[PDB]
Amino acid sequence: DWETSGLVYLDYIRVIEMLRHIQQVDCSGNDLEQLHIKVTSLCSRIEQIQCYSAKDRLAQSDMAKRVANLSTPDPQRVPLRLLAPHIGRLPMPEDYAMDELR
Amino acid sequence: RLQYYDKVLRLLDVIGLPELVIQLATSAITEAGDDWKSQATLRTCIFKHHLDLGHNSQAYEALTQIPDSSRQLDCLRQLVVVLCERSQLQDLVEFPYVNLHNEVVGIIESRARAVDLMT
Repeated sequence: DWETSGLVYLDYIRVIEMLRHIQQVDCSGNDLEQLHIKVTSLCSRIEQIQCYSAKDRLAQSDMAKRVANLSTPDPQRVPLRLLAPHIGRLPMPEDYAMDELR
Repeated sequence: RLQYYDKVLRLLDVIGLPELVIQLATSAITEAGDDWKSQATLRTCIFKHHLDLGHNSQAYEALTQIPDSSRQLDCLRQLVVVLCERSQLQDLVEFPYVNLHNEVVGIIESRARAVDLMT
């Protein structure tokens, strides 16, 4: 039943290996959408059950961003300016391209 | 009249010319009365001539067309590298938006893999 975190962790390494080996492919990998959905559901713990995870959230963000340089990955970002301009000018970078470009 | 035009374009590109070779490649691509499966040799030569010359913004049309028919991403990557090295930062960013999304993503992924950082 509950088998999403391990599947996402296994798909992240395979996606990273495929991106490091093949740099011209840019199609859907069937299970890529499911892995992205699982990573998003695991990272949205603070919105689902209000979890204050740090190392797990960082690992999930790293696994979601390591495969974004080959496929598409439309989501996977941060959380607006509600935590960046009210905590210490530091709230996990994400869409630096969209922030510094148009 | 296609083989002679291709040979003339290759001889002009191997010498040092750029406009004459591009014109010969365009003429050979326009006059293609064979309609065979070996039409990729002229398209690759035209793409190479457009990447070596540039000037106008018509070089992005052949790269997005040669990569959408088959899996010839090497020519598109070489053209993108030539356009980036030919000092065209304000022109190659706007020409890539008019192409496909998958080809642009592939070109970005191929260009981001750089293990040598210079000036």
